[PDB]
Amino acid sequence: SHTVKIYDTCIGCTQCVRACPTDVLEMVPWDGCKAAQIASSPRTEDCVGCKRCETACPTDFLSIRVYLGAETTRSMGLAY
Amino acid sequence: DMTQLTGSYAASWLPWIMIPLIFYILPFPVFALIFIWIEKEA
Amino acid sequence: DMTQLTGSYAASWLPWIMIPLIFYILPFPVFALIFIWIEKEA
Amino acid sequence: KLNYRLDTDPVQPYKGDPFNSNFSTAITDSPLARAFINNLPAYRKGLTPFMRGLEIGMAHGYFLVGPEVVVGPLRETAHGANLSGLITAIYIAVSACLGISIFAITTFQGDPRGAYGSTSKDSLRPLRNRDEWYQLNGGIFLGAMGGAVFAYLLLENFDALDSILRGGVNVN
Amino acid sequence: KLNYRLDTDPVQPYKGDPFNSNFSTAITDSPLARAFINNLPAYRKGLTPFMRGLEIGMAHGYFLVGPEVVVGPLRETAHGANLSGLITAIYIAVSACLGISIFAITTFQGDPRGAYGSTSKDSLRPLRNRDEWYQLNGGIFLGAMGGAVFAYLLLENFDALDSILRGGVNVN
Amino acid sequence: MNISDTQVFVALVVALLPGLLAFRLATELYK
Amino acid sequence: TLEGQTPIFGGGTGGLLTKAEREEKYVITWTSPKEQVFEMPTGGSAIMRQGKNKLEIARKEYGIALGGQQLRAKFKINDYKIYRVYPNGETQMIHPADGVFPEKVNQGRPKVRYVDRNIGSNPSPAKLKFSGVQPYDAP
Ligand code: F6C
Ligand code: F6C
Ligand code: CLA
Ligand code: CLA
Ligand code: CLA
Ligand SMILES: CCCCCCCCCCCCCCCC(=O)OC[C@H](COP(=O)(O)OC[C@@H](O)CO)OC(=O)CCCCCCCCCCCCCCC
Ligand SMILES: CC1=C(/C=C/C(C)=C/C=C/C(C)=C/C=C/C=C(C)/C=C/C=C(C)/C=C/C2=C(C)CCCC2(C)C)C(C)(C)CCC1
Ligand SMILES: CC1=C(/C=C/C(C)=C/C=C/C(C)=C/C=C/C=C(C)/C=C/C=C(C)/C=C/C2=C(C)CCCC2(C)C)C(C)(C)CCC1
Ligand SMILES: CC1=C(/C=C/C(C)=C/C=C/C(C)=C/C=C/C=C(C)/C=C/C=C(C)/C=C/C2=C(C)CCCC2(C)C)C(C)(C)CCC1
Ligand SMILES: CC1=C(/C=C/C(C)=C/C=C/C(C)=C/C=C/C=C(C)/C=C/C=C(C)/C=C/C2=C(C)CCCC2(C)C)C(C)(C)CCC1
Ligand SMILES: CC1=C(/C=C/C(C)=C/C=C/C(C)=C/C=C/C=C(C)/C=C/C=C(C)/C=C/C2=C(C)CCCC2(C)C)C(C)(C)CCC1
Ligand SMILES: CC1=C(/C=C/C(C)=C\C=C\C(C)=C\C=C\C=C(C)\C=C\C=C(C)\C=C\C2=C(C)CCCC2(C)C)C(C)(C)CCC1
Ligand code: SF4
Ligand code: SF4
Ligand SMILES: [Ca+2]
Ligand SMILES: [Ca+2]
Repeated sequence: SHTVKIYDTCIGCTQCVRACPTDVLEMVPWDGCKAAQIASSPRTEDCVGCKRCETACPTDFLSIRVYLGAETTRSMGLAY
Repeated sequence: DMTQLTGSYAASWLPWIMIPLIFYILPFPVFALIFIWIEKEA
Repeated sequence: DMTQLTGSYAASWLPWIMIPLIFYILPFPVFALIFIWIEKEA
Repeated sequence: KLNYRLDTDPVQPYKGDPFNSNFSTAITDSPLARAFINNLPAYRKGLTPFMRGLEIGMAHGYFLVGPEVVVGPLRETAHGANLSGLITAIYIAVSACLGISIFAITTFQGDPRGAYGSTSKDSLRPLRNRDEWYQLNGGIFLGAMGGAVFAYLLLENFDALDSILRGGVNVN
Repeated sequence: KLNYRLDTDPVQPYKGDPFNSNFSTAITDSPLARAFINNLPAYRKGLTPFMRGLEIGMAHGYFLVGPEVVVGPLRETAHGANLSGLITAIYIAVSACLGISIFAITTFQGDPRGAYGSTSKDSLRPLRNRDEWYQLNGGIFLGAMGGAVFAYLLLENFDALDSILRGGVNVN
Repeated sequence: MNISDTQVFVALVVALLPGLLAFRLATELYK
Repeated sequence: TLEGQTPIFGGGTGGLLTKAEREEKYVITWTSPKEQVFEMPTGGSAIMRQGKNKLEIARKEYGIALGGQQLRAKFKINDYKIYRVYPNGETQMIHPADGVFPEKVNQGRPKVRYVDRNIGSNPSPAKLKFSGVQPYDAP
């Protein structure tokens, strides 16, 4: 499965979660930013690696990073 | 020559192949088909 | 004569059999061995 | 105001399941198509795997001889052309049987992947056991070799058989 | 003061049992020896008994034609030499298959004696059922006949094959 | 005057020695 | 068991395959206020029924696309659930995981795969040679 990491520069804009096409991400309570929420990746087994979350991330550099790893059926996006 | 079956008509090989096929090649498979048809359990 | 493959070198019958063996006799069994090797379950 | 009109549709969902990636067409579901396909030796009900392979091999080995006899590189002479066609059928059938063997070796390990697993419902691939594949392969090889030789013998004796089918053997 | 030094012994007891009348040697237990022997058709995992016999017969019938062709009493003429080799292979294979049949008839009565009994653990003799021996015998005969005929056809057409393998068929 | 039949056969037998040693090295590297 | 009526659909070529019966399958269920036409994730148009619907889909992304981009965005339907169905019959509800949609922060959700530094402070791979740890996984 792919690895999705969230760094402490997250501002809790929820854009990565809204952009994920397989619901890998969710918003969890936090205190490091004004929004009082940070992105989390509890379901990286469903991650396909599309990197839509990175495109949605407004911070510089990215607060969310996807590292492509071992390929499974669902990470390859295979319906067969 | 008149020592063999021949044909001056077009495609004289057609009887050559079709007489065996209709009369002693396909008829046994056709009988098998009919026999399977008439023996099928309800 | 130049109508056939021949060999003036020693044991010219060797290419007569070794070329078929390496190129279209053994390769399919070799591919079969490799296919079994790369599909074996852990 | 929405009328899918499925009840009068000439093309229905396959086997009543609209989400199985298939349609009920003339090719897939007509009475003649089903009768022909399901009664081919691959699918005929009750056939042992060896008997399936025997009929398939007979049919395929018989016609595989032909192409090299007519348009092959030994076609200039009758004796050479027939031999090349027989060898071509033997080489293809042996290669196919080797492929069938290694297919059975690799597919049936533990629970097979894909359509040959325990929970698979693929009606078009009913040979779900390793033993059935090896029995099928034995029938395929023997049938293909026999059918190829049968075509080879008829072609080798074509001069006699042509006289046979014209009555030239009835002169004396 | 006693040092058997078994821990550093290049030759170990076979399969960890020192009292099974065997050694772990390069012939009996090396990875290449085990891979080659256990994957011969007599031992290949998952093979049906008929498919085992088909491959064994195919190989043996093929090479059994050769000896009488080259040094036989009909070696003076090519056509006679090939026929004698084919007949010799047929006679030997049929004799072997007859011996296999009567082996199955006499061995499998009640609980078989020796290595084919229920409690026997002979790993080198895995065909423990009468049905397996008859299925093997059918494959042995058909494979031997096919292999012998295949060698017979190649030898009978050796002039054509020799031109085939030299490109002499490409003149016309 | 090229080599004879015996020399070709001797080379074939000699080449078996690096052939077997290549197999031994390949399997050892596979471990 | 999952309850609901399948949407009106005459059949398609983009439905389930061998993977559905062999490895896993997905089901999306939702309730609609009226009978209306929606686009199937793999092509074609279907008609969702008056009550509660049940649609079988080959991939989880099909459910997220259908529920998110069509049900929520276009039909104002917010009660859709996605289930993963295994061949042995066990069914688990995977979306929304805890009944609250992931884009809305919910109490009790832990931080998963959080790195307590900026991305520029990841160690160089030379420091982690032969240890098996990636720079992003380093403490
Ligand atoms: C490339 C391409 C190509 C080529 C090339 O060009 C070819 C060729 C060729 C040539 C060689 C021959 C002819 C020759 C003449 O004319 O003269 C002789 C005749 C006679 C001898 C004939 C006689 C009569 C008979 C014996 C009868 C028959 C029987 C049957 C088999 C039975 C049936 C049973 C059931 C009912 C089925 C042939 C034949 C063929 N086929 Mg070919 N081919 C191809 C293809 C194909 C395909 C696809 C397919 C489908 C599968 C096919 C089929 C078939 C069949 C069935 C056949 C027959 O019968 C024949 C024979 O073999 O024979 C022996 N191909 N072919
Ligand atoms: C007294 C002894 C003795 C004798 C006498 O002296 C003999 C002889 C003889 C003569 C006849 C001939 C040659 C010929 C000439 O040169 O020319 C032709 C060629 C050709 C045609 C060739 C062509 C090419 C081909 C076809 C190829 C091959 C194929 C394969 C079989 C396949 C393979 C498969 C897998 C991979 C294995 C032969 C042959 C033989 N072999 Mg003898 N032998 C003996 C022994 C043995 C043993 C032990 C063993 C092991 C078992 C053996 C094996 C074998 C084999 C494999 C063989 C092959 O091939 C060939 C044939 O058959 O053929 C057709 N021996 N061989
Ligand atoms: C009812 C019409 C009829 C009848 C009785 C015959 C009779 C005959 N044809 Mg023939 N033929 C016909 C129409 C007919 N033909 C038509 C329309 C064609 C053109 C497609 C041909 C083409 C044809 C060829 C190429 C050859 C014959 C040959 C023959 C002879 C041997 C039988 C055979 O091989 O059939 C072969 C039959 C066909 C190739 C196709 C026949 C198509 C017709 C229309 C089928 C009729 C079915 C029938 C009405 C239903 C019966 C119902 C049942 C209750 C009785 C025999 C004298 C052979 C011959 O001359 O031997 C010396 C031969 O080689 N026929
Ligand atoms: C790497 C060296 C090398 C190469 C590239 C070739 C190339 C060739 N040889 Mg050859 N040969 C070699 C060494 C080599 N030879 C040696 C050392 C011998 C003495 C045992 C022979 C004996 C020989 C005969 C008797 C015949 C050929 C023939 C041929 C030709 C067809 C191929 C064939 O049948 O091979 C046959 C090869 C052998 C019988 C044994 C080859 C032994 C070498 C050392 C194996 C090398 C393996 C290689 C290094 C590993 C590759 C690793 C991979 C990652 C690429 C081809 C031009 C044929 C010919 O002349 O056709 C016209 C033929 O009949 N060779
Ligand atoms: C010396 C041992 C030996 C011999 C004589 C044969 C002979 C045969 N095997 Mg076989 N086989 C062997 C070992 C052997 N095998 C081993 C160890 C395996 C395990 C991978 C297999 C797996 C196997 C399968 C899966 C199948 C055969 C089949 C066959 C038959 C058709 C030819 C073919 O497809 O080859 C295929 C051969 C292999 C995949 C591996 C062969 C390995 C040996 C060591 C080759 C030795 C050749 C040697 C180097 C040069 C001698 C020949 C040359 C002088 C002409 C033929 C009778 C086929 C059959 O039954 O046809 C219906 C078939 O489907 N074999
Ligand atoms: C004319 C040449 C034709 C093609 C060459 C022959 C191809 C097949 C040869 C090997 C088959 C059996 C494999 C080992 C038998 C066997 O079971 O080995 C077992 C060995 C170790 O396996 P594992 O570590 O998983 O342990 C499994 C245990 O059962 C054994 O330890 O794994 C291999 O497959 C070996 C390495 C791969 C293959 C290495 C390269 C192949 C040889 C290269 C050199 C060739 C020289 C040729 C000289 C004539
Ligand atoms: C025909 C037929 C059929 C079927 C069959 C089958 C299913 C088959 C299969 C087959 C197969 C399944 C085959 C296979 C093959 C294989 C191959 C062809 C392979 C190759 C390989 C290679 C080439 C390799 C490479 C490599 C690697 C990977 C690594 C190392 C390096 C090297 C380079 C060596 C049926 C039954 C329907 C019916 C009857 C007829
Ligand atoms: C679909 C269809 C069709 C088609 C068909 C086809 C495609 C056919 C083919 C056919 C074929 C292609 C056939 C074949 C057959 C074969 C056979 C019949 C064989 C036999 C064989 C034998 C009998 C052998 C024997 C042997 C052995 C076993 C061993 C020893 C040697 C010998 C040789 C004796 C048509 C278009 C018309 C119409 C429409 C529908
Ligand atoms: C080759 C083969 C095999 C098998 C083998 C076997 C198992 C065999 C058996 C065999 C047998 C099992 C045989 C038997 C024989 C017998 C005999 C040879 C007998 C004789 C007898 C006699 C000579 C008699 C005498 C007497 C008596 C006792 C009493 C009265 C008087 C008199 C004098 C008559 C195997 C599977 C591995 C693989 C494939 C190939
Ligand atoms: C151990 C080893 C070795 C040895 C090897 C050997 C010993 C081989 C042999 C081989 C052989 C000895 C082979 C054979 C094979 C065979 C075959 C491949 C056959 C085939 C057949 C066929 C294909 C047939 C067919 C038929 C039938 C079935 C019926 C009808 C008629 C006909 C003819 C078509 C060496 C020293 C080198 C090296 C080291 C290791
Ligand atoms: C003459 C004669 C004979 C025969 C012989 C023969 C039959 C031979 C053969 C030979 C051969 C046929 C050989 C071969 C060789 C081979 C080689 C030498 C190879 C090598 C290779 C290498 C070095 C590489 C390796 C590697 C590695 C290390 C790893 C990875 C993989 C590879 C594979 C790349 C006899 C004794 C019977 C008798 C007397 C006379
Ligand atoms: C009916 C059917 C079908 C269809 C089909 C089609 C439509 C087509 C096919 C086609 C095909 C499938 C074809 C084949 C072909 C083949 C070939 C073309 C081959 C050739 C070969 C050769 C030429 C060889 C040669 C050789 C020899 C003889 C020996 C050694 C050396 C060499 C290698 C040179 C399917 C599958 C869907 C299903 C089942 C049934
Ligand atoms: S890479 Fe794609 S699937 Fe993975 S977490 Fe990011 S948006 Fe979701
Ligand atoms: S898009 Fe970037 S900044 Fe916004 S919540 Fe996701 S990780 Fe944080
Ligand atoms: Ca007469
Ligand atoms: Ca030519």
